Amino acid sequence: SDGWTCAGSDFDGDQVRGQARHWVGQQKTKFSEFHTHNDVPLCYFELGEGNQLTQSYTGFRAYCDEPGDVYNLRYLDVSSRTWVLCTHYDND
Repeated sequence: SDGWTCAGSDFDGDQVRGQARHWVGQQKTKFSEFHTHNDVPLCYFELGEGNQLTQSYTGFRAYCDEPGDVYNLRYLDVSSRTWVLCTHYDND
């Protein structure tokens, strides 16, 4: 499987994608300012810990392309006011 490292926090790939399925299906994602490297628009949702679903800011955001595939994750760096890319990893 796979996941993301956001500053000190680990996000599990399956848990993230489970949250994504919910918000895409409910049609409650938000248009994002970011696009993919291929110029595809992204939408985001607020990323909860584990399987938690929330519409409240958590410090972490997941970004999907239309069909609803998770493209990447970012975390808010409060010092810089920037949404910094989380590091994606794949396990063996």
